[PDB]
Amino acid sequence: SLPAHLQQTFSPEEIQFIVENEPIKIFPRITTRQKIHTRWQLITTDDKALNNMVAMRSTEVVLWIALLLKQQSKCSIVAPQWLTTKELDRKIQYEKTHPDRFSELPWNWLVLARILFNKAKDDFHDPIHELRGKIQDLREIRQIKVLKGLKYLNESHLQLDNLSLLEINELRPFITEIMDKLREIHTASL
Amino acid sequence: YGDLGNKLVLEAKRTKQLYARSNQDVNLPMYHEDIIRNILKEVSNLRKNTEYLKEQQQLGMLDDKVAKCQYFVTLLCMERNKRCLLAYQRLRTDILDSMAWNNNGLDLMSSSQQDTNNLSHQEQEYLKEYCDLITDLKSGDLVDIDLSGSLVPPSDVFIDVRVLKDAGEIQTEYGVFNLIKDSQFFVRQSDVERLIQQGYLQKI
Amino acid sequence: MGYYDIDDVLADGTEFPCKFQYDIPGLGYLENNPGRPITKNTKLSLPLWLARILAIVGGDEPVPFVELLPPDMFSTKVMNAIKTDPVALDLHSINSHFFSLAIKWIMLFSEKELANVVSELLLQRAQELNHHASSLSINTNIATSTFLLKLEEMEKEIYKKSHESYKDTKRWMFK
Amino acid sequence: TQIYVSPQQDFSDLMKSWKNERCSPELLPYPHQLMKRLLNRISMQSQLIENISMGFLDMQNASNANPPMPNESKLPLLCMETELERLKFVIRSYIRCRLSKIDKFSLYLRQLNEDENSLISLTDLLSKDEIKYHDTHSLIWLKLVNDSILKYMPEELQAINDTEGSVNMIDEPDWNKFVFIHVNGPPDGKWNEDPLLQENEFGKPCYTVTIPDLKEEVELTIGSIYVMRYEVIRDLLRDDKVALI
Amino acid sequence: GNVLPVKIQPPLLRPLAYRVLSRKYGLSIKSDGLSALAEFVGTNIGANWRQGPATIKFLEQFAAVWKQQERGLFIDQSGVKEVIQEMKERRDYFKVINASQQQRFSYNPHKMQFIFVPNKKQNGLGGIAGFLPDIEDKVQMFLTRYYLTNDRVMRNENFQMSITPIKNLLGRDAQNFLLLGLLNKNFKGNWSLEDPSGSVEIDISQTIPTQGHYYVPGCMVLVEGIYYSVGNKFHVTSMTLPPGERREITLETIGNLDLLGIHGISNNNFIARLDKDLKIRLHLLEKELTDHKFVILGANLFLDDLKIMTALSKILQKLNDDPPTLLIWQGSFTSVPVFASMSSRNISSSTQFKNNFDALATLLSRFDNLTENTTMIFIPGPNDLWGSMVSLGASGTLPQDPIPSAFTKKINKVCKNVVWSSNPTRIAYLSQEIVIFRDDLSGRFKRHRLEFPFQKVQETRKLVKTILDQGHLSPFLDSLRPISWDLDHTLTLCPIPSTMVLCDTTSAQFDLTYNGCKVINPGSFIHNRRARYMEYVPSSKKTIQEEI
Repeated sequence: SLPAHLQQTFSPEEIQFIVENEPIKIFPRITTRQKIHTRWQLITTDDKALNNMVAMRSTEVVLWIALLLKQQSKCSIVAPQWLTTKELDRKIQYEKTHPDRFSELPWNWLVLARILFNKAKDDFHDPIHELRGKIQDLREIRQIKVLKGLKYLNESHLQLDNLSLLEINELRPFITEIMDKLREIHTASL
Repeated sequence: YGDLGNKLVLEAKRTKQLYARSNQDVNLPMYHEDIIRNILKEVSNLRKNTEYLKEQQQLGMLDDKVAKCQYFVTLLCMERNKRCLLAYQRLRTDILDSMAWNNNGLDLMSSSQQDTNNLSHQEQEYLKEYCDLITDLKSGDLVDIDLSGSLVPPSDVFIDVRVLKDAGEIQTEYGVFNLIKDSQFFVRQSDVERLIQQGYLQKI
Repeated sequence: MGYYDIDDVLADGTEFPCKFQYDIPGLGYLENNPGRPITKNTKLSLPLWLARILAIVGGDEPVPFVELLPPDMFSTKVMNAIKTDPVALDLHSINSHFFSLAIKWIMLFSEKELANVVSELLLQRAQELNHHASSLSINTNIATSTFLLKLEEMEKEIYKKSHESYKDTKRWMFK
Repeated sequence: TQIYVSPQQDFSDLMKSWKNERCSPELLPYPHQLMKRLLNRISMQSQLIENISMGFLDMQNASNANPPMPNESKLPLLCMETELERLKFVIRSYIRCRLSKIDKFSLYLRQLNEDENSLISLTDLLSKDEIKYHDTHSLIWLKLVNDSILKYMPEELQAINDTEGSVNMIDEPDWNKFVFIHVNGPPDGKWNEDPLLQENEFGKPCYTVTIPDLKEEVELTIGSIYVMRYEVIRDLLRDDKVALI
Repeated sequence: GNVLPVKIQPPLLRPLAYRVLSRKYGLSIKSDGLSALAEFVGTNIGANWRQGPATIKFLEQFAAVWKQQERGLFIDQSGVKEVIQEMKERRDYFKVINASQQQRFSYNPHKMQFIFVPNKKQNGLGGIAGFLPDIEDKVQMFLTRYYLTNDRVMRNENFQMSITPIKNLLGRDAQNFLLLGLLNKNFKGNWSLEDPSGSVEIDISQTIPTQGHYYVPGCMVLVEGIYYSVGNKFHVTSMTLPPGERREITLETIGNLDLLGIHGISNNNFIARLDKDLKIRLHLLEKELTDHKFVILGANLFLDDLKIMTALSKILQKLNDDPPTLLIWQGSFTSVPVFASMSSRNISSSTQFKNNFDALATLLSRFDNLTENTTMIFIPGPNDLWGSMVSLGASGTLPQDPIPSAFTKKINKVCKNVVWSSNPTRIAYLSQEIVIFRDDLSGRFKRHRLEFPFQKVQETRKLVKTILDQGHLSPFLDSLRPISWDLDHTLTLCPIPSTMVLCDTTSAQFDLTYNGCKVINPGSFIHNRRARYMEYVPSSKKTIQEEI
């Protein structure tokens, strides 16, 4: 939609929505296995997982369904592997040891983190504050690396191998406009 | 000579800033058609002068170079004046469609400027035609989708809502809401978006 | 080059020095006595929107009626000033539509020594623009404001868009 | 499309088309069949949920009976209705973006439509309601501009489709705009049967594009985000080789 | 309900109403609207809850009926009213209005637009005294008149040379100028022109006026002459009234405002306009217009002398067989002014006035056709109850009050359509606007004519030209004709009605038309042992008939 210039870039709300439209693992608290009951029979999600379910077992559901069940007492969200101190330590060591490469990291970076820290507060084995501080440190390091890399802006192309969604979005308008200006200057000069 | 025309265009720029800084559709400024009709009068004088000059050129006593250069200058004058006027009107129509598209095509005369008399009569009939188009657009194959609804993605199912203005009781599907002044509701998000857009509810 | 663009229309109204390469009787009626013709090599300050076409029309030795003199905005002094230190230059005073007129001038006259210097100027200023945009308050010294008042008309749009993007990201981040 | 693997595939195609259209500087063609399936799906789902709700309402209001168990009853219908709301929001955003784009480029698309030599037709790009919107909006705006301003100028320049003199009035899209792309590679699971991809050191299958203006060649590997202009990338985007972010 | 109504349960009808009225169109359905739809369903019990198209299409008709009223965001007990409107949608359209209820519209010069004025009767209390105008109204009245005249002058085709304000004449001399303003006498006794900027003096010794006008104090005049700073004398060389404008070009500047709006009205919230139904009503008027004839009588019909009653009886005998649509009686109904009675021996003046109308109710008992089919219009004259009671038969306030109800308690019962209005009154036809105004004009413009130092058909020509060029019913100052401070807008010829009823006992009958307006000049009802009354055909044709 138009809304002034909101037709060119995504709003942060749209980013959160598109991220939360993703699968995740869950440990259910209840059971609705069919009596060998109302069918879930959704249209944009495999209902076999939701229908054929039993408590204290691992299964995969979309993130918003998991959040809805977490609002009730029917859910226990399983934390991902990269939300722990021992993985973040080797990650930060990787960025510090490599002053030119963006570290490998899922593009849902910072967003799943925000959502899980907002809602799934009590299910983490590690203390929340330490994880938040480590995430902040990673954010600072990647910000420094982005500023270091932006110093050159060719008119032909550019490469950014491991930037997350929000980092790309918050930088899109400035980079786009500057590159367009340079390109049109060169085109008018020839 | 078209310098006065610039005086219009510059003013239009300020209007865009009013559109820009607010980032909201409200209080479109009152028009400036007096300067426009002054420009129209002077360009009519220009056209009459051009026709006279062409008459003398066809008569034979006028030099060809003088006639052609005067014709070029006058044509540039008309082109620039038309450019200025169209630049004004394009932005006016754009902002008109902008606030017409989001208020369900009713122009919200019950609540935004009140009389809308700062718009020209031609602009007002254009607004009515665009409201007609908006009404017709959702009457086709998209009848089951509210195109003029909210554009913020749905994020939660239940929200707290605080009453802003007093009313009676309003029926909903399977239930009814009585709008007592200064009351707080714990209801579904997608059942009060129409009221929130109208401004009757607050504290989303 | 957009017909319905306010900024382009405004930039089209600046005056450029020019001289009557050819003598036309009966002209100058819009500036001086109408009965007095304009002689040869007469200097005038004409707007762009007619100087561009009158210098290319020819009319008829198919010499055009008017010849456009090098404007004082594009001079050796300004070239040296921008080549010395562009980041601290107050380019707002020289002109308010400097970039658009530079584009138009380089389009009319291809000069490979202008595109590179202007590109380096704006590239160097872009880093400072981003540095200031990313500086969100949590109210400032004189340096930020005195840089902000040196900006071009078009650079303000980039600065505002960047500031809004960073502000929105920060607002969504901390809730 | 010709057949559906699953409705989730249709959902993914819809979201990908929405993302492609949102950031594209040019009006892309119209996926009729996808929304043809989607509208029927929405209608049938709405009918089902309303039917079950009405049945439970009649059961609860015919007599006291037994109230429905909160377990496995409220949560399912909640899920269906919230999913339907989300899908409607996505479709609404897509349609409104298309409406804005056709608002901007009305004169250009009308100009290209009347050209017989051009192989592209307005029918493929625009839905019928969009055609009616374009024509009626153009006529109304033309009437407004003719009554307000064009009534007074001389015959030499009364037409607002003039492409002569100093400045033209038709706004072509900026095909050279810089966009953010993600090289999705081949949609096939083999991802190695395209006739275009080549290889470099350490394997790394890649596509080789060229820029005529700069007389350069750029290597585009799988899994790397690039910022590259739009004019030469139309084919890769159309073939679903790359996805815009 | 239907022939076999079934009592519904509101919960099971709630979804059907809510979906249609909250997702496609409409909003905020109240409980009373739900009950109205419930009874409407009771009137549509045929295969209901299983019939799709008819119920939804009737709801769409409900929307098409209730959208145009206000804004349609609530439905109160009136739901039954819109149901009855649905049933009823499954000569009229004409109005008569007086100066008391005319809509108020101010003017703003800096925005060049009329502004609606809230009515004191509708928002204020008005319990004790709501009709008394405020102090500044008389200050602003002449300002408004000058604003309208200046706007008319500026909109002229010829004038695009430019006029000059009075105050700008101080520093220049020996140069010609053009200016306009109010013409009057100063406190000293000389002739002066007034402008909002200031005032100057007038030199008349060598003035050649444009013939065909009644140059009278209180009238806007265009003045051309040479300033002289030796004294303060503006030596005028020519004088001419401002030209007039036609109705269509006047309306098109404001589109088509609902000033005399019968189909719609404006308010402080918004402005209204309409032109689609105008052609429909015009073509409706073009047919059966000869059947909708309306007839008026002469002025000053006295209800005390036998001869007038005899002639009126003859006229009613001729008019009973073919009852017209509107029958208008104009002029004073008593030959003597009414006032306080100093004698308790004879019949009181008030009682005599009351009896002067009772006999009319008896005379109307033998003309049941005219009473039944034709409406009655009564217009007060110069010396009726309210005016002559203070002015003693002389001229007085123009917005004259209607005939008191206590003195007309039998006309309203004998007849079914009787209307009393002010001295100026407005009737709104389907495509016509007509005003009726009873006073003396020829003598007033003859006695007070300005003197310039240097076949009866021309006098009415000059009168019509002056009254139309000036565009006001009372082109006189406050000394001669006192006017209520607020109601002066009712005396303005800004909408320039299509036809005007110029009732003048001092002018011969005439049927002139000019500047797109047609004027009729009814004479005295009885003259030189003859009775005369005139009827106007809405097709721009007139007939004059007399009965000895």
